[PDB]
Amino acid sequence: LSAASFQETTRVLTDAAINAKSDSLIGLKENVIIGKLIPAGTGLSRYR
Amino acid sequence: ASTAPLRISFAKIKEPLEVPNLLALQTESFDWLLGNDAWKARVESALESGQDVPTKSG
Amino acid sequence: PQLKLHQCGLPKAMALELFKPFVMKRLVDLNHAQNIKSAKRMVERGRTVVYDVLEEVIAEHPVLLNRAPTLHRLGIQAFEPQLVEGKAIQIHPLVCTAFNADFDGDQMAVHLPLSAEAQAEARILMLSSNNILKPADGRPVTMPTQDMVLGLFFLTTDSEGRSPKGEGRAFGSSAEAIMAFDAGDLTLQAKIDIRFPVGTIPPRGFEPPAREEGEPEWQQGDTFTLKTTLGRALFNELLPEDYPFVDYEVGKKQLSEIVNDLAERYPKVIVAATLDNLKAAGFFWATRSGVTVAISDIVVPDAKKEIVKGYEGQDEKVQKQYERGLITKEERTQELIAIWTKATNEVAEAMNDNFPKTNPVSMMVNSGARGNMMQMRQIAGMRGLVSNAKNETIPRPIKASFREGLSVLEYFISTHGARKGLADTALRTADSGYLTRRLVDVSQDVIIREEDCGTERGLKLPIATRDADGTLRKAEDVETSVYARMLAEDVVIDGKVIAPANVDLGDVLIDALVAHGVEEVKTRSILTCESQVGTCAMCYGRSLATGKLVDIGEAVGIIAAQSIGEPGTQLTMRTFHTGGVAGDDITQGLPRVVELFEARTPKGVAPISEASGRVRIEETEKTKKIVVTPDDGSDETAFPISKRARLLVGEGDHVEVGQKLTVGATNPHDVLRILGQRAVQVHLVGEVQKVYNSQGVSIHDKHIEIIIRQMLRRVTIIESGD
Amino acid sequence: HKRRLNALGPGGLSRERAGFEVRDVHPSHYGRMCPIETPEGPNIGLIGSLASYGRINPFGFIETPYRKVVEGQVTDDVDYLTADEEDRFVIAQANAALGDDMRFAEARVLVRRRGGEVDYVPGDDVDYMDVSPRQMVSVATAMIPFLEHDDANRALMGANMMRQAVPLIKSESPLVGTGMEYRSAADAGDVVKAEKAGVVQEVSADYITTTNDDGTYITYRLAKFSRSNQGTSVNQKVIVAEGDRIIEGQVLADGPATENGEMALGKNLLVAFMPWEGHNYEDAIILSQRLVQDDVLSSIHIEEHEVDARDTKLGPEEITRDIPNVSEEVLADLDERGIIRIGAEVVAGDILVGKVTPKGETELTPEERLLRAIFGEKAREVRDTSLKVPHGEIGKVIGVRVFDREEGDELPPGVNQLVRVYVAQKRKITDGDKLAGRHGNKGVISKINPIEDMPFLEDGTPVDIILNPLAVPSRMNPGQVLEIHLGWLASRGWDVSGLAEEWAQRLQVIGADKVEPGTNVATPVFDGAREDELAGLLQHTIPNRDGERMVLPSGKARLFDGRSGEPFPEPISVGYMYILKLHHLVDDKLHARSTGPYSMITQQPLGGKAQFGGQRFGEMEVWALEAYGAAYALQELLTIKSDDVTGRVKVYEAIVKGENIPEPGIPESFKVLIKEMQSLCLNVEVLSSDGMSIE
Amino acid sequence: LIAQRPSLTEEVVDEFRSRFVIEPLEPGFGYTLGNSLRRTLLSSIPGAAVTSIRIDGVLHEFTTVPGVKEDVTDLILNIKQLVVSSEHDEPVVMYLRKQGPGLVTAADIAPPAGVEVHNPDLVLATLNGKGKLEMELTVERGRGYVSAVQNKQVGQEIGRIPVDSIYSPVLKVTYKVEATRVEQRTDFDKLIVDVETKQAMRPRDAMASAGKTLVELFGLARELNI
Amino acid sequence: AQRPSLTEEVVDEFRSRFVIEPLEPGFGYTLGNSLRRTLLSSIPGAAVTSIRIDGVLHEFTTVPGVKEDVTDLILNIKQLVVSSEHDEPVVMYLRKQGPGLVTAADIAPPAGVEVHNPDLVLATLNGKGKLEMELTVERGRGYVSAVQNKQVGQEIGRIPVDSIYSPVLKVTYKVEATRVEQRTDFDKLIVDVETKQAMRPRDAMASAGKTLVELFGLARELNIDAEGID
Ligand SMILES: [Mg+2]
Ligand SMILES: [Zn+2]
Repeated sequence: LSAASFQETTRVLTDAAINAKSDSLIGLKENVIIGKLIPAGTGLSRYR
Repeated sequence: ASTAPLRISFAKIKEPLEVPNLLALQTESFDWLLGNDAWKARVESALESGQDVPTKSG
Repeated sequence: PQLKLHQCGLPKAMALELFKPFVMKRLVDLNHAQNIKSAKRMVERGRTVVYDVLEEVIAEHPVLLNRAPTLHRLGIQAFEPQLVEGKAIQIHPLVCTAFNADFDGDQMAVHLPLSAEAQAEARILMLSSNNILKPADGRPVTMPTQDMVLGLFFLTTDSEGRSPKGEGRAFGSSAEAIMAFDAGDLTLQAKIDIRFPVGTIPPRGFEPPAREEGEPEWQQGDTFTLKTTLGRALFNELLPEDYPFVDYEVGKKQLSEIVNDLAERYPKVIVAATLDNLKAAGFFWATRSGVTVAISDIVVPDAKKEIVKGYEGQDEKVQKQYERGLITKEERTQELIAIWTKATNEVAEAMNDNFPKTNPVSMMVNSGARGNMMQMRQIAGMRGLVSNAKNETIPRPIKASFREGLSVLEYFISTHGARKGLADTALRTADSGYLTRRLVDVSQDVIIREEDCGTERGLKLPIATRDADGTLRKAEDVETSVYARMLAEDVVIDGKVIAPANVDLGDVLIDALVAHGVEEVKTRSILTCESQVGTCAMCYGRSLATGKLVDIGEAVGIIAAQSIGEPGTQLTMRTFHTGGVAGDDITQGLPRVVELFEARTPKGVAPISEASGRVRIEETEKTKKIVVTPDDGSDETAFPISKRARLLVGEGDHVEVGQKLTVGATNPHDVLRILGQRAVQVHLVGEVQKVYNSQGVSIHDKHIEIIIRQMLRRVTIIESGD
Repeated sequence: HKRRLNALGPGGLSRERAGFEVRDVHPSHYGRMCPIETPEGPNIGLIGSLASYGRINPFGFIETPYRKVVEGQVTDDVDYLTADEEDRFVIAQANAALGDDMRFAEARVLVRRRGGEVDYVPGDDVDYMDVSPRQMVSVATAMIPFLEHDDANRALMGANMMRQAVPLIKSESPLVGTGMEYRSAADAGDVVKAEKAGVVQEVSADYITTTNDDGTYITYRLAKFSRSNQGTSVNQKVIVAEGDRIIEGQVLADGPATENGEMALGKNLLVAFMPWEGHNYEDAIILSQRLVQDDVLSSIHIEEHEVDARDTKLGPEEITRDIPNVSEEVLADLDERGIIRIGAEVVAGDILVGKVTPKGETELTPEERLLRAIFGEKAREVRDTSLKVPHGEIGKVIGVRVFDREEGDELPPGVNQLVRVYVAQKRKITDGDKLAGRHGNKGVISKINPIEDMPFLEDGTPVDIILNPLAVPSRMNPGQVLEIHLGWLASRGWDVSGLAEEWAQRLQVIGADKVEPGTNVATPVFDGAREDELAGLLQHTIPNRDGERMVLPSGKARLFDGRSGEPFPEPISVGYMYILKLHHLVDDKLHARSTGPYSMITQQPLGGKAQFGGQRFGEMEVWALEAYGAAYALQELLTIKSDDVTGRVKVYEAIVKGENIPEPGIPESFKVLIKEMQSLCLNVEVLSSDGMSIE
Repeated sequence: LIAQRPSLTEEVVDEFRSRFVIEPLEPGFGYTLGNSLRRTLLSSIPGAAVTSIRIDGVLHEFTTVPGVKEDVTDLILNIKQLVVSSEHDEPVVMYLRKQGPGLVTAADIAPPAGVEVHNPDLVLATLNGKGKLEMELTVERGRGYVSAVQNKQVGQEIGRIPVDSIYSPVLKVTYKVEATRVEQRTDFDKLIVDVETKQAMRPRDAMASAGKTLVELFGLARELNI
Repeated sequence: AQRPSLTEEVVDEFRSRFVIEPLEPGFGYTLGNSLRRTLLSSIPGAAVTSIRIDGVLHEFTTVPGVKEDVTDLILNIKQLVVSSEHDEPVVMYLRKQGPGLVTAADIAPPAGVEVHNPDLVLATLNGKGKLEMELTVERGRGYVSAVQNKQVGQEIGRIPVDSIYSPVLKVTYKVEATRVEQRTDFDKLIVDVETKQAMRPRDAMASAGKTLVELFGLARELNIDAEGID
């Protein structure tokens, strides 16, 4: 998700489809795409 | 012209040429396009003074 | 200018629109309406009770102000909203550097957090009172500036050229001093002996000259007397009572030091109060400073005439010797550029000499309010040589300041550089934006997840180098490099612990260690951090923005990217003129920063010796070459080099494992290959800081180290079948 | 706008394709394209402006005039040369010293030679000379007095922003200006001129009737409060009385921003350069409340609200006064034909034009048909589409125009009636507006002081505006101080006849030695007033009370503190400067939103002010909130404040009723993203660790 | 120490210009008091002005009246600078009527009983040979300045045009502080407040009103405490 | 229109805060500076105009038997508060012997003169005291710098000192806007005034009010006009 968001969306998504590689929610960018509390600041599970 | 309001000028040298019409670039060109009477007058006037002019309207 | 640091005045219609649903709820609850739809109708009608209810409701609802280009976290800040008339948003005068917002038609956007958590975070984390220190270097950003500093400088300046009155008199208090000032028989800046009562803390410098007496005088907490000036006695009433007295011109840099000390020593509320008091005093005394630009206050030095005439005569001689045919046109040019550079610098120094220090422009420049000395040179003495078309240097300069009046051709020549600079800025905005985007995408998700990894490794940073004449002096860049970085382990030089382990490395430790003679220090760092979960707080150090220890969950990567991206627009490093040079001139400025950060091979690449050896030249007319054969029974190596190489290593000489051969920019790949990993880290950090601190921009080395750590996280594998 | 030389367009360059050498002034631009006037954005160097003396050749090249310097003696024989024929000649300067005989005086005559190479020559060698020392400059930049005392950056900014000046109710030409307002206004088209000689006959405000000397009559009809493309007014005012002998070309009425046929884009204000309690800090501006009372910087702005009556499938739309189900007061101010009455004052929500849809297929299902049949009252199903004032606007209805299909008025296919209502408003200068001068010295308005609070001179006159002196040297435009000094000098006229001093000698040989108070002065952009003359004249400024000359030869005057009364410690620099009111108006910029029009594909707030749009919270701001660690705020404003239909509805419901804001959900942008890349044939399934995670 | 109580005089230089001298003042005390007088004079001394107008056959201010060389907006610019003194608490209407050619000035106005126009040379418009003007000027007395927006209170008369009322009757006030010749260790000072006023009042009445205002304001502080 | 009112808050016995509640725009800056200058430079009181220490000279720096320099003695004395009802340059005596400290409690006031701060320390005596000093109290108002008063000329020991006749030592004013019935240009005035031990702050405020009321009744009596009030 983060790599597709940054650059080379076609190449990144094609490689991800070939590899059948899944994305885990962990990350900042890829957690603002889905619209979730970022894993930083006060959004950490400790503070949640 | 001579009827302009009063304004006191500090110019120390005299320009022998006054600024031409500030819209000649458009009106003259479009007169050449339509080739109307103003453009013909301009053409004959330029020919009398031996200038370079477009003799064929747009 | 009447706002507190945590206050914003927002227009009436804007506040009405943003807070609509709350206004309807309050109107219904206060029985001003029987139903929500009627409340909506009346709110649309703009009744008076609606306005009173808006005043009631905006309280205790923090409001996030923002400017369009958000170059760092102090570009969106939370304020407490107060309801104001007009059609414009009222903002504090000294938060204009955090936003970069000058009042020339700039605009501000504004947002309203809704949830309890959202506004709680707004007030606790984002409030303008808390955000006083920049994250890039730790220097305070919300501090007085421009007219405010010109006012405190007038307050605490000397009496030179200020025709003092009542100098040498003695006063039993400052109240008596202001009585004399009102009477017209004392000046705010006249040397006078003032008595200060119990509670006043004397100057740190003046204490050892305490009053002689058999009894032990409580210099900390006793009445004392000081040969001060009235303005300084007034200035020291703005600072908190416990603060030591200040007895010097607080122009711009000393005010920055005082604000930094206040922030690092006193709690945030008192620091904000002190900032407000300093703001009020600075404005108040800036009004009466007497700084008013007039055509006479721009003083053209009488030196300029004769200097420019004599150098003009020399130019005439050079032109005559060109037209006679002895020299070429290029020689004539270079000679005239040298002549007129001499003339320009001579006129600049004469202009600096001429004006008094009580001049308006001199006051605002020397106070560090607004201005430089080149600007004054152009305005008063001389404009000088300018970038000709196609990035060249006009031989003939502009021999006239703006006060004297540029000629026609002088103005036509001068507009070249203006246009070029405007276009350069327009492009560099987007260039820096792209650079910051890449830095953020790389460094994002490097988050402090660990309180403390139990490492004992660190960097061997020079603590007090520069032993020029055998004198231990604090290094010139401890502020960026070694400051804020904690200590790996206890440092002992005399058999006792000078600095305990893992403690914040502030200036007091620096003075201790430089006095005791050390020349290095072992600091914990992210580069040497070994933690299971990403980075740890202790190795990173202290957050340059909050001052305290880095809190777990800090998005340090985004902070580092923003810190490196902020000054990107203002670098402005590129060749003024072509100078008939290519290749030798490596890329300068933001191009250089992208070159280092992308790992792209430098444009002016120069090979670096693989091993210590004997190096000689095997130059061939078809192709020049430099060949080094190493000792210790090693294989020889060679480098193809251009004819124009300006070699910095002689033939048949002894090179070492990690030395350059020709003048240029070493590849980071080489420094990683032949030297090692600490070497490439050091080289990259130093090379980026080179341009950054050549401009004067100051970024802590941690923010670069984050990117460098991300750049070296992967290894290319070989012999991998097993 | 009519002298531009555009480059970005069809058959030419583009924004990104253009490099540098096109965006940079060339040595051949001298006299043909303006170095200084240029956009301050992406279009730098692309969009330009013809010089004052430029002439487009038949082939399309620009030509500039040059006096033929024949064997070193100047002549009036002007030849127009283009850049290519210009690069074969040696060109002197118009300001080169010259004697009574036209032969050159000094041996060294500076010349602009081929390749942009200035290099002096003997003089007989010289072959051409510039016809004017402002040949290089354009018209707008020629407005600026003391241009040579400004860096090109601020001259460029000033020329750019002089074009945004709003026209004011009463317009006065600048007290200190160039010799260029008259010709600039006359050669434009807003100044009513005389076609032929004659005598004026009837002079109302609306028309001027003149009896020609050839035996004919002409009645010039004058425009009165006519809206412009940008919403200003084109009111015209007469200059002649009903006995005046006219000549062809003479000005009979003046257009907006003109006085006696001379441009007047702003007003002369009395300014003192000083800091003032941190209100003109960082380029802000302080001005007295006099300018609000006197309406010195006021303007009239007109807004049109056009509405059309259509013919839908269910019938025709009609402009009917009897709007369905409304109170009597809302349409009490509506004509019998449904349109608002001229002269009425309007506020947000006022029905400018009443219109009704023929009917709405809202509830006519068999159930509703049975209900209506049993009721016996066929409830009207018409939609109230009445034109209303956009929220945030006020004014008086200055006009109404109605086009119709039944009459001969043409209309586009589909519309039966077209009603265009013009609503006019008067804008007084308030805190938020933007003033500027002719030197790029612009700033917003921060405070309006009571007339007593403002500093005042010795005899009591307050100053009008307060400007920070910090900007002048740092921004490096020390021409506004010269303008200020000459403005004060002109307001308090001088009498320097017969002093036998150099500056006085020059001023009396020119003919400016004696000048009555209030006279307007001309400062040619490269032949203007000298600094020495300004200083000398300042010593001989006609006094007011006895010999009172508030301003000393230092250019400075002693002021008093209007809030305490004590004299200020040192003299201040005061004088008259021309301040322009720019079209950047605070009223338009104020943009606010709570809820409103979302977009179609992405369920996000729309942009633009007229749409009541939202504010683009770019990704840089997301970085800022992430750096702060503000987790819940970012989640709330990425989902609840945008792109979460259920969240958007429920947050509003909770606030109006009073309740906790609900937990966010899945953005609709994510849903459309996954559907899009599914249509790209990627099996993008939101998976849980135990299966398929909730969409 | 010095028992000289302050004393006030009046010099007269023109019919509406007067210098008022206060000699027995402490040093460094003339400026503050003179500026308090200047502030109160320029701020809060009552006068009167035209609150509104109404021309025949005119519904708004953005139109023209036939035969008149000036627009209604220019007419209002001329009306707002009318120096008129009233004596009625309630508004009193004031009519102007003119026909045929002629510069309609302020002298042509027909003020009611208890109202006066103190500038008869004010040129209000210039009619044509076929121009007629019929105006209904409402005069009201207040202090300071009130905008046309605040003067707006009724709408049933579609034809009225509320205008801005410059109530202030004083024109410009300055002052000075000189040195009293008295030989003293403190060198007392002499205040010279120079008042010029519009024709509605003499400077003496403006000074009296300013003094009354200030006396009341400071008697608040004096009497209220103990 | 609105009736401004005066309220006072007492922080201690030496200074107090005075708040002037809603007034019209710009009236805050009419009341503020005038009240400040009147409170400061109009109220009458007594101060020590000169001092003669036994066997001393004006140029002679210190005093034998006294550790404090002459300048320190001058400061300690011009800090002294005294109230003189005699309307003449009375002279007050202070006699001290032996070592110790000499306070203002040991002054010898004539009938009518009084020193209100008895615990002020004038000097410290080492060894033999022999401190006999006569100081010339005087009456006045304001602040007079120690211009040559011919006090050294009459007798060398008698030296001139700066005189703080004014009971109020310092006072500062500030004008801050207040929200008063939908209007936001109404001002309120804050005056913080400190005063020596002579009189309370409220008494000084009342005296300044009296002085200003008379000073502007002067102008009010030019004619019985009626600007209006409350
Ligand atoms: Mg700006
Ligand atoms: Zn670690």
